[PDB]
Amino acid sequence: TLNRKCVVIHNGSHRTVAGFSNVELPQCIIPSSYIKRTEAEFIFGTYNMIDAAAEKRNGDEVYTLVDSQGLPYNWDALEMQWRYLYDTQLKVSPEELPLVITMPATNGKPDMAILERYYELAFDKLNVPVFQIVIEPLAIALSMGKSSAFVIDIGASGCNVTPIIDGIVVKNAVVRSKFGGDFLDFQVHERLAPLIKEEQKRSTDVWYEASTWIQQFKSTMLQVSEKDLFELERYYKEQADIYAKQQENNPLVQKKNFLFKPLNKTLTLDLKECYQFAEYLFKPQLISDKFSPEDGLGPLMAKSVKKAGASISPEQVYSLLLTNVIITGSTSLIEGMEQRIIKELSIRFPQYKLTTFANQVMMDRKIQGWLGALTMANLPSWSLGKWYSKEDYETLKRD
Amino acid sequence: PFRQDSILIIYPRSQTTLVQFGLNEETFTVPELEIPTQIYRTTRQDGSYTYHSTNKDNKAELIKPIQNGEIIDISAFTQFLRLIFVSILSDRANKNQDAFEAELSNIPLLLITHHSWSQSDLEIITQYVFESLEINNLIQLPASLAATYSMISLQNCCIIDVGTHHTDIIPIVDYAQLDHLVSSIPMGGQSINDSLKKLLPQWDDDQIESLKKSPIFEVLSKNSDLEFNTFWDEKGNEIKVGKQRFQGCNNLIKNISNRVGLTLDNIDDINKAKAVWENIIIVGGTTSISGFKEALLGQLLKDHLIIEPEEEKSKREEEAKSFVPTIEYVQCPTVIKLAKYPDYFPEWKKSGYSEIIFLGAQIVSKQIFTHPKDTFYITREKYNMKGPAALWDVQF
Amino acid sequence: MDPQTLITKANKKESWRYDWYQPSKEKYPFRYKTWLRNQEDEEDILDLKEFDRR
Amino acid sequence: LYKNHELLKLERKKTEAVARLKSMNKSAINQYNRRQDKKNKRLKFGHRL
Repeated sequence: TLNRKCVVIHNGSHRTVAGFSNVELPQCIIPSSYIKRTEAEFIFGTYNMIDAAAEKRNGDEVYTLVDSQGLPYNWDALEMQWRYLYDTQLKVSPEELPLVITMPATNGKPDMAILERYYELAFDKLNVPVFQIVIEPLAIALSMGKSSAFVIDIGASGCNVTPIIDGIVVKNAVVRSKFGGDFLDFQVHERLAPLIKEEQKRSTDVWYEASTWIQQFKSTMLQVSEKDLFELERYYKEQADIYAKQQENNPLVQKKNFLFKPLNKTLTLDLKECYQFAEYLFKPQLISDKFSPEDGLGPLMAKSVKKAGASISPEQVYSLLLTNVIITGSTSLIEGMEQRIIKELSIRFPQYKLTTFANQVMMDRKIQGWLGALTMANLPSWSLGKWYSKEDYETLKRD
Repeated sequence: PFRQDSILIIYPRSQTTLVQFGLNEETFTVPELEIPTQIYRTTRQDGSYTYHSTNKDNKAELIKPIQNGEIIDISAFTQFLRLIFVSILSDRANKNQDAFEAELSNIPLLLITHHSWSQSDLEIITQYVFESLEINNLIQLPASLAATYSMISLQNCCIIDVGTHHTDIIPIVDYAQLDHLVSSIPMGGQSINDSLKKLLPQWDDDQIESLKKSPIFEVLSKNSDLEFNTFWDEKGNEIKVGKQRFQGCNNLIKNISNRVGLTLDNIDDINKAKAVWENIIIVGGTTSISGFKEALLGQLLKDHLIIEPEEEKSKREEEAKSFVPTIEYVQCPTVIKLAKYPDYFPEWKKSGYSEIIFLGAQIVSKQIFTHPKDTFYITREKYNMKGPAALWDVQF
Repeated sequence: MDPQTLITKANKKESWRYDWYQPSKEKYPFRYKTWLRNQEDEEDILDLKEFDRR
Repeated sequence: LYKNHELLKLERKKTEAVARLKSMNKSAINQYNRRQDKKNKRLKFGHRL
């Protein structure tokens, strides 16, 4: 292998992952947001922010670095974050080592403008020697031994569906849902509000709650039902009637208990109410009358495959993609999720056999994007990736 | 390979450095060498630096290389290792004179590291050990792992290492230190001192430090029976004290606990998490304060245990007056425990386990160095091939 | 005895430096620090016992 | 001749990708097996202690 050690940085819209290419896990996972506390001042890091957030001090406000595109939109802040990472976590001059960072799949447009802002940050400001940009869905797929794959990423910003054929990304078939993890935070909060008393500028408390009890609730209460929930209900009812009538147990009546710490208070949901939260990802027409069933994850996956079949047979691409389905993302770890994504895919494409792949290790999908970039950085040849040097920048600067 | 006479363990910390050369073979002994962690740095006109054990003719400056556990001066730190290492060679070379053919012929080194050390620092140290000290075999063992290996080898646990000015919190899952969860709070033993100064204004520092180190200072959660009790100055002066001797540990205990909670809550595999919460390991000088560990446990329970809120439970029991099943929660921890100490290291039992990290290293080094497999340390072979980078092919 | 010679007589051979390196395919336009192997051409003592516990 | 020559040209890079992709897949699979190995040797050392 090569005589080098890279810094690997992944700026997700929710989490930021950083570490060196020579070890199996990242040195740090910190929030892709910061507190601006006021003479201004910028707080980064999971415990630093949760401490400051709990202080409940006026003028403290949380801002974000990554928009819903998965792309950085506040570049002055991003530099401060990178400085923070290099200074306090990796503890190395940014000038020494090659850098590997991620971008999300796009349709192609915002690409050049981003690349430029990265030149300015990597070169003008940090003095990085050289960097590679890997495309998240692509790296994750490669890290998994796959050159062609339908990559279904369910993160905080929403679902990102990306067909990848023979190492190439099909941009026009790239699809980004708007409903994911962060959406789930909103719904858990709005729904539980009356039991916990509670029912931008108030960003600090929203954030702190999202990062504390709401995060635990998601990891322990929510489940995704295997089949359209409204149907599951009608069925379980229809069956329940017969057990009852017959003599003279509906699974949705099981209760689940969550200790809510801030008030030392038990919150009990029935299994249906637990299934209900993720149902919105699949049938978002159930919150507002302003969402079409087509904004739901099932129709969306289908849409993106069909748009893959338009290249540039279809019942071949369909077959390729569907035998290499990759399910990934923090939110994809919610119990029942893989199976519903599968059921939802299988019924839009009955003629085909689906085979899906997913990291089964809890940690590794939360940071599978970073894991992907890592396996790119450990590729044995410098010729395997585009490596931008200070040169490239100079030459772009000409007219 | 290898002679047990020859195994050298060094455990450097901000104030002092525990050292041992040779393992006893019968049972493990608590390290007897404790060298203050500092070196003198004379500056020689023309720019360069020289390093001595004493202020040479009052010409040298006093460098303290490790602060808050972090290496702040990597050059003085390596010079300090050499100073220790050389001293050991001289000592043994006198006493026995055939030493260079026996005890000093192949010296493997185990260096206990701290979570905060750079990769850059770890590589430089590796280079120093192979190039300057001309040693041939090196393990760099993280402090956290030494801890878990001493504690009857725990796959999942949490280390709470209470220093003087800071406390490290370090979760271990599947025998791996979880770097992204690791952290320290800027708070430790001195906090007790500080709490006490506020409670006893007319005392001074040495008086307060003496109380903390006395038989009558404990954390509560027979001495506790007496309103007042007595203890003796560093200088033999008798001092009486009231309820203050059961105070001063609280602010620290609460701070550590809040941190432990946020940390373990970010372990993603709940099945791992349950295990960690059931193997809390507390280490460091402070922890030898009577009552301290149990008090810290008590607080983790009070703050974090998942269990039915008492009022809720009291209603349900009234209702049933007209047997109550246990409410099951989806969260962890429903059980919190301190990891069980091994009781079969007699010398260690005698002296307490505040420094048990070192026993971790005595065990690992014997394992590793008295068995052929070279999987967990850097050898000359390896150094010759990859250099300091060799280090990353034997991480645990 | 001379500390340096004590170091020399115990435990019985390359050396590495941490420096700029410029990979090739000829040479890529960029640099980066790494641990390179060198070519052919590239104080005191303390008394333990004070520090022994007693 | 023109068409055949340009097609062989396209394939020189068709084969190029066939390789690039073949070798990346190789590294990726090797890296994954190395993870698993480290994880195993670790768990094995622990369980021996």
